Amino acid sequence: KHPLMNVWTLWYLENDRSKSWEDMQNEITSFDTVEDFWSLYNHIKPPSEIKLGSDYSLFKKNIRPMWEDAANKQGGRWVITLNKSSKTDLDNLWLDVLLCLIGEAFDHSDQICGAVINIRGKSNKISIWTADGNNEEAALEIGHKLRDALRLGRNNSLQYQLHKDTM
Amino acid sequence: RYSKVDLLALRYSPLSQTPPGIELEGRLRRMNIWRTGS
Repeated sequence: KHPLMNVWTLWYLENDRSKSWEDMQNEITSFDTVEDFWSLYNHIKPPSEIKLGSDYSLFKKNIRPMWEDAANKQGGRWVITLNKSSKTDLDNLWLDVLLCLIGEAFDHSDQICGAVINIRGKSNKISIWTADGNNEEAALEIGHKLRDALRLGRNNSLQYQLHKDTM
Repeated sequence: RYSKVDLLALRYSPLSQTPPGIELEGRLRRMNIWRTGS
């Protein structure tokens, strides 16, 4: 098998009013090779088929998709907003991001924590979480690497955001 | 380490077509994220 540079973990958040936002998140599985990634991806529904209010998340190094996590707390995220994009375009964009992560395409791969996709009414978002928000060199190299790799349209916007509530 | 094409080329390898273990599958089905008729 073809070993990955990092171990990754897939999470699935399902919206449940009775459960806290943190409790909505479910740990599915972990993998460390290319073959084990595809085994998983090929047998799970794409984001196009999961329920509204649900998320997929792929994080490395046993990092939880939460602000409270050490690796995320001082970090931020590149947010991509998608309005009424085709379901096939959405799925293809999600996968494209996954392959950037496990493939470690970014020169500043170490700064990346994981990716998240939100399926919501009227809008769907795909975000890539970074470890340090103060690091503009890393944030921008990753940011530039995206628009070229994702082949993003002019309409779709790519904007960086801190996790921590400060201006 | 891996390009987009490198990773894609291995998508339909025999090992990549391997099903999840029965515990993982049981979990995937329970979340209802298991690919239908897979």
